Amino acid sequence: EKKERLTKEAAAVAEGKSKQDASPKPYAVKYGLNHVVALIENKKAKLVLIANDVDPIELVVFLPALCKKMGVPYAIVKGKARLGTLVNQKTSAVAALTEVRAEDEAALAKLVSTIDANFADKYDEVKKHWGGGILGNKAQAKMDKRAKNS
Amino acid sequence: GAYKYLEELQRKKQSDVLRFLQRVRVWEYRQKNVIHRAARPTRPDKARRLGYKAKQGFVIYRVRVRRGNRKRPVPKGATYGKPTNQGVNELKYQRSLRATAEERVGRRAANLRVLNSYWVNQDSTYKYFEVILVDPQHKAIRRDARYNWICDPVHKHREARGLTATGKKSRGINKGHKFNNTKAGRRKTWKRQNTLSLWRYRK
Amino acid sequence: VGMRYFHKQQAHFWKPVLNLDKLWTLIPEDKRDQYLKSASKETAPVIDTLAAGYGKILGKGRIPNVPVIVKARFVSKLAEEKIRAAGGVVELIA
Amino acid sequence: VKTGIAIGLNKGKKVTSMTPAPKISYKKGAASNRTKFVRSLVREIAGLSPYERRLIDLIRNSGEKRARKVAKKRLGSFTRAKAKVEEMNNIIAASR
Amino acid sequence: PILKNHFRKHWQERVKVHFDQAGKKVSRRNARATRAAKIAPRPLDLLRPVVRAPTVKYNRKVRAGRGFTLAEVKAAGLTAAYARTIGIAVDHRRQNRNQEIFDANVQRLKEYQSKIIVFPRNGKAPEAEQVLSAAATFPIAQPATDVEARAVQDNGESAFRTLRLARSEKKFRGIREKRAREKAEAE
RNA sequence: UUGACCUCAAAUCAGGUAGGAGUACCCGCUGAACUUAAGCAUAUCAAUAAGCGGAGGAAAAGAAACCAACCGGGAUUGCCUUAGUAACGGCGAGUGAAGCGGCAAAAGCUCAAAUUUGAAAUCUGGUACCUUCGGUGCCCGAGUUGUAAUUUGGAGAGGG
RNA sequence: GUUCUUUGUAAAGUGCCUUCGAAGAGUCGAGUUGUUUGGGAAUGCAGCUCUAAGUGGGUGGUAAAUUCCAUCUAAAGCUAA
RNA sequence: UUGACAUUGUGAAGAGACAUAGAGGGUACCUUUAUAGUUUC
Repeated sequence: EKKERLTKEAAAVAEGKSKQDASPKPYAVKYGLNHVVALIENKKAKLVLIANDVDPIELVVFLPALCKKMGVPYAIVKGKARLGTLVNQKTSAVAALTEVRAEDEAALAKLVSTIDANFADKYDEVKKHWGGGILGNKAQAKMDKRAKNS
Repeated sequence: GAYKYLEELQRKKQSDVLRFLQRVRVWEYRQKNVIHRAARPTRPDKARRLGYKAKQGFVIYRVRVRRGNRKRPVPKGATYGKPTNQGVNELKYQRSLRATAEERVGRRAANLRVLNSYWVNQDSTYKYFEVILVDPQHKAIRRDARYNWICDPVHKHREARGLTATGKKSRGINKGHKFNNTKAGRRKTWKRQNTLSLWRYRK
Repeated sequence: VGMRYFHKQQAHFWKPVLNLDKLWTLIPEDKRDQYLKSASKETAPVIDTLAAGYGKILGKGRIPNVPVIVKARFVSKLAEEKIRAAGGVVELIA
Repeated sequence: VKTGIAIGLNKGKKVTSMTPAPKISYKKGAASNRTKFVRSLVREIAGLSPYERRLIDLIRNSGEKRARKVAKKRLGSFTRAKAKVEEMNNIIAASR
Repeated sequence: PILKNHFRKHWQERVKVHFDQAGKKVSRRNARATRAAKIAPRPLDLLRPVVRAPTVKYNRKVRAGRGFTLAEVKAAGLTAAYARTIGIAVDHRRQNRNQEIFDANVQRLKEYQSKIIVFPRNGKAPEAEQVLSAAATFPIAQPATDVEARAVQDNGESAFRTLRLARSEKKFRGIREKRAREKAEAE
């Protein structure tokens, strides 16, 4: 598409003395991680999606605090690979949407009303509990029969 | 960007998050071999500030070395000399552990050139490191003249002569009045001032 | 014997002495006779001992009667007193 | 401004000074608008380190005289021990 | 007399004798002629500033420094990056805190831009007959302190009592400051 | 069932590279004793010989987390000098530098850390042609867990 | 010395105003042990235990507290004679 | 060969101290009590 678009402009610039204003304004997702974090903390993003599995986990763990801090409705969607396909990459690890077309405005603001219900409002009590007390099923049934006999 | 939010959060090495990532990742590095390839750096901010650029020809190895002193290899504690030298267990090995871990992966990956290295994790028995290497045959490196200084054959085996970041520390090479005995090489400034200079017309 | 002095450097102790015996060798020969044939407070030949490379002016011998302006960093008691007998001053340059 | 003689409280020759342009790399320590936000953001993610747990448990218990004595020992020097304990009073003050 | 010779070490290995003193001098003047043909119109060395030396023993003199500054080059009316191509050394780490040196170097740069001619990039390259030394053309001359003859003015300050009392004030400065703050805190 | 991803493998897969010799000088590690103290144990010989690893036509060092206390110098190197001095030492034997001054040669610099976001603009390889230390067109890949342009503290950036 | 090519609505330099000015972590530093130097209440390097800061940090050749001033900007890199 | 520090985590009881969370209560005080906490054996 881009290689088709430039040859469209190269006639339109040279003939009609245009300022490359033959091309319309784009509307697309923003996906680079150094770019989404710069699109947060200017309050410029509308939704930010977050991949749960990142091999350096440390890369992403500041995003829900920074989305809560600047007030941006984040969400943790499953899969680093799923975000990659919709941005023509292999993996993407974040995805964010700055501008939306005006007709599709209502389906966006309806979607945020479900997303902030799960994530931005539970965030105060997510910090005050720990995870990971699960045991394997031999040790699980070992302590239950004791707890049954006790 | 995540340049600083990782850099500042790396420094909290006893917070409740980083001592969880420390205790999980120390397990995984024991179960692998001594020298094995990381497909990507675990610390992307620390690698990037040391000369890494994620393109074709930069290789990230991870290497594990033993921790402790250097026991002198004389047999049965026999020393055969004046009793200043009779010690064995208290000798301390002037090169750092970081520079030893560079020479290990340097002899294995011989076609590569060692760029730099950095700490990752440690244990009671081992320290863990991670060495950035550059491939001077690869045509992405032999162009783009920021990085084609490493192709030059004066830079063969930087790690073994002590020219890297931890090499110039353990030689004690910086400017100043504290570094008088070693400012331009210790054996050069020894040999200079223990040298009788005589002219044609004796001054 | 005495106390130890760490990091000694002989640039804090550069101060070569100059007796009032000499005191006229700093003036060249062809100008030397002209100021001797003038007792004038109007024109006293200015001597800059620091440019010649002498730190302190000490008084050892006796000087002629001619008044002289002397510039130096340090002078002593009898050296400064002997110049005022000749009617000359000492300007403490630094 | 010097006095013009060789010894004294202000020794040396008197010259006319010029006060040259301020170099940029004397202000290396002053941070930013940005890293004031970043460092405050990381402080609530990381939480507290374990020796700094005892420091705020020592100021509440036994004053600031003993707390500078421990924070000299855990840290390097004594001049760093003021700054860390004074930081820990700003944490207790921000708690109320 | 006791005499200290330091010869216990294996010193006969490291003995260097300079039989090449007259050899390397001839091999050095062939460098200053090979460079003078490669650098063919240009004066073989850059232009050096005027600097007053540190360390009380030597501050009476004046000395050729390394480069001018970013400030002396600006006051002469040219940028720093264009100055290095014309033939003028620029030192970025030096500072100006003295006015007499600052006026001395700007005067040294004004005279340099009149004595040179700079060839255009285009061509036609006129003959110029180079001069092998730039530091010979612009010599470092010592500044003048005073005139040869002045009139005697006298006020009886005796000039040794001055050095004695200047000595005595520095020795007792802090104790006199300690007495005053102990006096001022009375009630 | 089908298609990706991450990690790890296999090929006499396509194209590459390292080993060994020399070793006078160079950069590191490891490292003695005879000897001198009229004995000898700290010390000295010596931060040396032997041992081991690594380069070049030189190498190393280098654009200051410097020297200074002045009217301040201004990357490194080498020579003359400071100096057999300050200092170390059963204060005995013995050891022992540096700053300033004069000269040889002089040359400076770039990345990380700014949103290209009205367009990853970057690069390996293959193939076809060509004027072949390479160029252009095309197609696979690499890559957003950040490749180019922009900036390096002496500054510099966004605006007007 | 010549000849063929327009590279460029490209690139660079300079004045003034306003807002900014991001700058390297198991590191700097402290204890201790060994080694080492002319370095002496500790010159470097290394092992281990502890482990920093942002008008901060190192250094200013006698350890320590109090108050100032001076000077550079570390923990990443290239380069002839 | 013996001690300390590091590797070295998590529980349930017990014995304390604080931070918080109200009541009372003779800038405060202090016998009380709850909880959700940080730690001492």
